[PDB]
Amino acid sequence: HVFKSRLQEYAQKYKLPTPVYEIVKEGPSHKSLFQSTVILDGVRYNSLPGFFNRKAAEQSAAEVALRELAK
RNA sequence: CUCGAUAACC
RNA sequence: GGUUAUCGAG
Repeated sequence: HVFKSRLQEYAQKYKLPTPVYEIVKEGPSHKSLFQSTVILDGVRYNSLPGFFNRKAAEQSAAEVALRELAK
């Protein structure tokens, strides 16, 4: 519920462009499923897939992003 | 608010 | 033509 921003903030602290998000929507329009990939510093990071709304997609990808940034 | 579905029933 | 309910989206 808070990664999307931690990263946005990383973008500031390092001048970098604001995170581009990418939604893979797929399934019955009601049982829609989402996967996401952030592309910060033109670098792709994949969310764990099958989220039920867009945001939980983005968050998974942000939460992932930051996982590799601590490194 | 609008648009995209699905189940159900008359 | 409806209706009740249920979900996602800008």
